[PDB]
Amino acid sequence: KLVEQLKMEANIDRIKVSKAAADLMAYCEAHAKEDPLLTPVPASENPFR
Amino acid sequence: QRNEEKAQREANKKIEKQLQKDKQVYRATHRLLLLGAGESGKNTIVKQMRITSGIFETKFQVDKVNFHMFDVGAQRDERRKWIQCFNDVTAIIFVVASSSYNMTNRLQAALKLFDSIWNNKWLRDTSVILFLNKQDLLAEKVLAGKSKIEDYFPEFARYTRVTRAKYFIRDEFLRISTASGDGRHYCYPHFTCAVDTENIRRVFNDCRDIIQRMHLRQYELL
Amino acid sequence: SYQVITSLLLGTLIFCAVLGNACVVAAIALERSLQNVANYLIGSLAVTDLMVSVLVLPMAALYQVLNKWTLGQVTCDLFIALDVLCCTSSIWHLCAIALDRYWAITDPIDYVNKRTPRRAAALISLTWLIGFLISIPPMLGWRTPEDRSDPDACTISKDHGYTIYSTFGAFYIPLLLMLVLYGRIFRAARFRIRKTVKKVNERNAEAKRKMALARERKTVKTLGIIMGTFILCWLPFFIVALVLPFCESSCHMPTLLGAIINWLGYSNSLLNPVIYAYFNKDFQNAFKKII
Amino acid sequence: EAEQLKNQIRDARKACADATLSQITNNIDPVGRIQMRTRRTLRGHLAKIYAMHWGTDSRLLVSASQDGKLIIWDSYTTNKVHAIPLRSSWVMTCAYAPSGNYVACGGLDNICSIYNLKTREGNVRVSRELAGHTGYLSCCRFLDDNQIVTSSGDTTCALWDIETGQQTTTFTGHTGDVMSLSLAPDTRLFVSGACDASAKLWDVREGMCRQTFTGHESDINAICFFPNGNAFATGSDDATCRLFDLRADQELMTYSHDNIICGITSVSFSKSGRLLLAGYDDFNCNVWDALKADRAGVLAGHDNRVSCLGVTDDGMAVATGSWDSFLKIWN
Ligand SMILES: CC(C)CCC[C@@H](C)[C@H]1CC[C@H]2[C@@H]3CC=C4C[C@@H](O)CC[C@]4(C)[C@H]3CC[C@]12C
Ligand SMILES: Cc1ccc(CNCC2(F)CCN(C(=O)c3ccc(F)c(Cl)c3)CC2)nc1
Repeated sequence: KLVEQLKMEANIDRIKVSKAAADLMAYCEAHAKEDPLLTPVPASENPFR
Repeated sequence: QRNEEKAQREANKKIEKQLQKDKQVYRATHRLLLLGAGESGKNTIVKQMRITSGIFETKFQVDKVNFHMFDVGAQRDERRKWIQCFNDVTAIIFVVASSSYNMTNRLQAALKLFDSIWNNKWLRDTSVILFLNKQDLLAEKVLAGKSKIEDYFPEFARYTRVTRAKYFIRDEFLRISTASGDGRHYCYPHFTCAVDTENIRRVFNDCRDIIQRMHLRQYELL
Repeated sequence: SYQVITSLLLGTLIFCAVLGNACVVAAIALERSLQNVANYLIGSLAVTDLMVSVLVLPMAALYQVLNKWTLGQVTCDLFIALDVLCCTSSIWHLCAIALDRYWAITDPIDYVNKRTPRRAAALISLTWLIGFLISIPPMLGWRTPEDRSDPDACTISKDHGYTIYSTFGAFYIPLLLMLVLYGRIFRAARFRIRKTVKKVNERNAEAKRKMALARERKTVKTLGIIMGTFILCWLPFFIVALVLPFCESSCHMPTLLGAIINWLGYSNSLLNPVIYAYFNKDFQNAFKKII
Repeated sequence: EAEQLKNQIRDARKACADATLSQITNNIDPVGRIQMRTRRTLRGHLAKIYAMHWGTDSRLLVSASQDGKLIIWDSYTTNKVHAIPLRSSWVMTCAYAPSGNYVACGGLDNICSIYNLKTREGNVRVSRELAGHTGYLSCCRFLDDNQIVTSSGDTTCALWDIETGQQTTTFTGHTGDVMSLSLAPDTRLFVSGACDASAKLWDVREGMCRQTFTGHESDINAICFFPNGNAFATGSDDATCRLFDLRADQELMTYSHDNIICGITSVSFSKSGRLLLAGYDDFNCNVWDALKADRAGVLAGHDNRVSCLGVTDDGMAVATGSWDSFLKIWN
């Protein structure tokens, strides 16, 4: 019935989870230099005191 | 520099003043939650106490005590994960039609609903103002000779006609609060037909009683 | 030295009282869970007992140990007035607490509508006005300072009118006032426990009877603890301070039996937070937050 | 046919699992424990805090409480910009418009209430009322000043045109009520969490479910997108948090801890995405290393259950809202 149109997601192109892990860790490694939470920023540039 | 922040600070002071005033007004206002199916005597109680959304607010005052009333049956489904918003209420007005077991085993559903709501973790420290509305229809059905409450309370034969039958419905609702043994609150019905004027007076007396118990437990004279 | 076995005990008692009052006055201010009118009254009682423990208690110990009054020529009286002020304020705080409990229990509608913290502030003002009215008349002499001149000692004032006025205002009127208040809110509680049985199986009927009996026992135990503390601490001092001044012809009272009476009266400041604050469930759970 | 068509999806999902996230992120050593501490505290509200949202501008903040008050803070210097009177005191949701002009809230009143802060007379007044839902409103997010996507307890997500006030698009793919809803950074897709233990990726432009994720074992209470947009993180009552990827329909990482037996209330991501902060029932918020499941450290600081989490657009600060009527700002 309508579940047929709910289950039409069987045609999606699931790319390899290897590339998913790879570009996820690449995003984390590339953006770790601009994350104030990951490494505490100096109190000079911190707006919260 | 300083000029643009003094205005923000005084706006903060005014906002804090209004918030504190609103809390002070609210604290002198009572909290009550209603439960029970639509087949119960809920409509009569609400119609008396009034004089699309899942919450309807009926507010009033009796004997200089402000009441805020929340019927919550209009919330369609899944009471499980939003009932924590009502743990601060003083008491629950649980309305059950005592005459409605014949009219499916609806009274067993009322039993299980009462058992679920009394042993609720959020409402273990809250009283229950029970109701057993339209007792007159119960008397009419019992006097018919067939619609006795033993059909859906198969343990009636030991209890001690209309008064005898009505109190067993009262007492087996009390088993939920008594066998659990909360030790802080107690349950109490009030037989009402559709035209009794003492419902709001009974609720007011009950709220006064609950406040007295709270005071006697705070200073631990109870 | 003989002072050592006395100074050690007295200093330990004063330090324990200081800690007991300081914990309460800090825990009420730090936590907003305990910030209510009744606990505001209990906190005012705690700060009054702290004032007793840090102002008049250590010096009183200093006078007792040295046996002589040498800290000042005539400065004894000012201290006694402080002593009288703080002690009668601590006594009348119990009456204020009893009156607040009576008004809350008997009249719930008044509680809901008009039990503001302004009520606690007015009660504290009126409980310190009693000290202002009691400690001051002997400062200028009750009628005229003519007989209590003794540089070597520091004792309570014996003036003919004052030995009646002070002993009745500070203790006896509060004693019967608390008696009638905690009798009224005793029979009210007993009537309510009886109502919960009259208006309402073994696990049903016996449970009702046993919890009603337990509630009756529980309230009589609470009233017994409060009244026993008040009586056992203050009564001997305020019966000695009235019997003896009228029989100065044969005023004999052994020091080993009379000096203990002064300090039993004092120990009310230590024992007040033990029953009013420490044993209370709210503080019993709030003190867990500090570790 | 569709009752067994999920077999092909499951087979492809299992066969696509070639390299697990936990099997490859070992090229980076753990970042180490974080020393997060509270910088500001907020005490204006006087009842349980149920929701909170950060503006795109880093300055302001919004919080909704069950006392009938919606307030707008000032994070840098603790202050009140606006505190408005509500027409219903049963709100469990709030959202701040990216443009900085609108704020919305909703709850048990089955209604999305939208408040305009840029009134010509200055006073904040309600602008529109979105009452089409038949279940308690549980999540709300803004797309623009005339576009909004709403979650509710009627087992249906909705899309509302504020100008017309109509449910322009409806998402009926779920089988239970939905409580969490966050938009992708490219605001053309979004995901929703539900109590049927599933998360569904919604295609806004066609109004149809695209991918269904079935990792959690209980009711999902929180969901939020990875900053990239190709992934998102969830939070459920199973005392576990899970990370899902759109392009690879498996679960990349599962976050769990021995000292955790309580459900997750809110989740959010930092600017880089490596730090995932989740608020729990147990009074505190944990911080997780998203690539090795290492809990860097807890926040605590709340004497009642924390109900909402939010990381600033610049990622500088973390705000937490709890039922103790207190908001704490972390850094
Ligand atoms: C149970 C104890 C620890 C506290 C309660 C009892 C109090 C009132 C007792 C215990 C120790 C007692 C003191 C012990 C020693 C002396 C020296 C002597 O000149 C008698 C008075 C004096 C100064 C006593 C006064 C009363 C006293 C303080
Ligand atoms: C009205 C009243 C009077 C007295 C009291 C209790 N008062 C305790 C005393 F019995 C302690 C000793 N008394 C002193 O006056 C004193 C002597 C030496 C001192 F070093 C100090 Cl500090 C005080 C007399 C009062 N309640 C109410």
